[PDB]
Amino acid sequence: MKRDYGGVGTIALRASALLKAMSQDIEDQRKEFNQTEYYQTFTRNAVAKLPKLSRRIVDQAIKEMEEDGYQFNKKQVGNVEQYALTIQNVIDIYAHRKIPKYRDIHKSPYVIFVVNLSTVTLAHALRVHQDLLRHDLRILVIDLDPQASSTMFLETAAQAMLNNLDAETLRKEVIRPTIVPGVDVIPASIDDGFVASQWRELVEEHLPGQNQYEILRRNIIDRVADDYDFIFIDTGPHLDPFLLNGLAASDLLLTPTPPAQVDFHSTLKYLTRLPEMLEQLEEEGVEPRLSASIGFMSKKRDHETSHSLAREVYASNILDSSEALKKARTEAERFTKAVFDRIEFVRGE
Amino acid sequence: MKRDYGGVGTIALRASALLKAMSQDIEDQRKEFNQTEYYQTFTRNAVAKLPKLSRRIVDQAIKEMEEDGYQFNKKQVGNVEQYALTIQNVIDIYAHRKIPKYRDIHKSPYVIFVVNLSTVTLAHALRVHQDLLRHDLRILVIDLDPQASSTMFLETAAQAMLNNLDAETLRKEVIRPTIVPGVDVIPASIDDGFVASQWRELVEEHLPGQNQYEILRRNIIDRVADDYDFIFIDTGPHLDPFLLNGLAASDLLLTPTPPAQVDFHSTLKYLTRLPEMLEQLEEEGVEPRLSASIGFMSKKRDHETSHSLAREVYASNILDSSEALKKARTEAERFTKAVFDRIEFVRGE
Ligand SMILES: [Mg+2]
Ligand SMILES: [Mg+2]
Repeated sequence: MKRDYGGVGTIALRASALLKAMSQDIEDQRKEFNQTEYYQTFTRNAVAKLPKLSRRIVDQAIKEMEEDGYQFNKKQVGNVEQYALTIQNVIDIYAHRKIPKYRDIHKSPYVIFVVNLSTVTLAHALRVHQDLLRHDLRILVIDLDPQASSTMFLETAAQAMLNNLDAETLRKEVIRPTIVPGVDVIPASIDDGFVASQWRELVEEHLPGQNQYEILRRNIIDRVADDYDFIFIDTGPHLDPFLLNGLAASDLLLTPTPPAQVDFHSTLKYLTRLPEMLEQLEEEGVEPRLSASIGFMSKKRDHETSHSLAREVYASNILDSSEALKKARTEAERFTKAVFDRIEFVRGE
Repeated sequence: MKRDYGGVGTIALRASALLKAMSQDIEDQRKEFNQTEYYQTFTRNAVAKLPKLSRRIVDQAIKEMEEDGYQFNKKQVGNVEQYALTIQNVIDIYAHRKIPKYRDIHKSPYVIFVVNLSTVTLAHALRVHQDLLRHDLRILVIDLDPQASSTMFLETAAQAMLNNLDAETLRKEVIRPTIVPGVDVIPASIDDGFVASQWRELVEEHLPGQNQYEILRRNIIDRVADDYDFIFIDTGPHLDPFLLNGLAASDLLLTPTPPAQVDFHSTLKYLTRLPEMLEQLEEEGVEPRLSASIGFMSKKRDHETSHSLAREVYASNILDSSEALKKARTEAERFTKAVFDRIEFVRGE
């Protein structure tokens, strides 16, 4: 309440009022998802081209499945009904053919910490990758950064951590569905800034006797453990309690390294500070779950020079990646399967 | 200390070691300052074209000044020594002509809070603006964000706030000089993240009896008060103690509003949250100094639509701005003098 500071309130009132001007913008979000174009159609020959399958596996499965009930997807082109198999169609075929799902080879939840200085987009990528469907992946993305991941949609992760909810509530009330059926998101908000700020205090008041850095693991990860193969944690750079919760609940650090000689140094400085961050956990008497790290490149002088530099710092934990649709989409795909293979590499080995 | 988490330490050690690969990059910073090109040369006719001056004012001052000692700057082109007046030359002329400096009309330190979601660049702009030299501005930029402003150079602001230093130490040890002689910077670091995190705690231990939100004002602003006309505060979005210190020590909120319909909403959400932030100060028993706000545009569908929207929310506190050198440089200049005029407008009125 004073004069023009009593006017910041004025701009605020008008800002929230124009935020209602937003329904006109929600339809713009679909303009961004229309570019994703994901309702891939699969011709029986393509499916037969997939891993562990063949023109004869597809046909036997299709016939067999068709017979006990199952109804595959079809399109009516011209006057003929061609088969257009969906991701679930292909996924069920692998199940009919009895190929083991990822959840049949690996004990529940592998947690990944993504270094922010894109994530849901990676999660979507891993789920719908041709040579990866056989795994039937279940991925959840936890948003502990007051901004981006919540973009993919039709109670924040911070709130849920404090509300101390049970698996049934998390499953049916907090965890929200993304545009891709296999990937789920627990959203973030600006308002998480206030929680991140008064964390320990709020912890002591609502979660008595619980360690302030085991709360991500305790109240979410562990309660949704049998539900997801991969769990990606998205946080800001700046934050520390929320950033520390991610470092204590994750198994693998995933560090994306920018080509710009400008950003390459930011990342380098960031990475140079993680040890001190782990020590704060150690001081609280909590063991970090970290057991593996991976770093890659993206995106002319800088790029070409940065890639050869990352090898120096990441050593054996470095990867590759990026005319536009044909070429790039492909380059991207190759990256995804690269990331998956590395996780598999560092995991059950 | 465990296994591959005991390997994050490994990457860190190698990262800091490649950060020494940096002297090779410091010379790259000048590649960015060589584009600024600031050692403007002034021909006597140009100077005569400036405000409150004329071919006869310049000549009388030059002659007069030259006579009692003063030595103006000159260049040796071909075989003739033309006059190339510097910013100080023009500044001293106005002083000889007895035109009042900004520090002669306004009581010391007007503090500005810049909303981050560029600052030093604005400070440099205001200082060296042709029609603004007559003011002989003294500007300081406080960095309370773990990143950007420190870019312009040849003890962080966070540390100085805790060290509780006196004006002589701040003047001669913490405040560093920018590339432009009139603008000074108090740098930030990644390490401010740890301080921002354990603020109240650290405050209570090192600054007993001092209010945790009056520390920016108390330990820096007030001790450098007679030294600067404008003081810009640069902070992150995320931070809260450091962000609250800025809101309690500033007179004017300067909000730059992005054209992208994507970012325009981020800003809108941000602005919609300032009131709650002021209340936290109110709760600590501290009165915010905020007394004026200003918002502008920058940078095709979004832009053209956003500008007409900003008028709706900012009302009377909105401004204008942005082939490339001629046209743009000009457009930029016009913006700067626009910003100055608005500050003057909201100030002594
Ligand atoms: Mg423990
Ligand atoms: Mg007070």
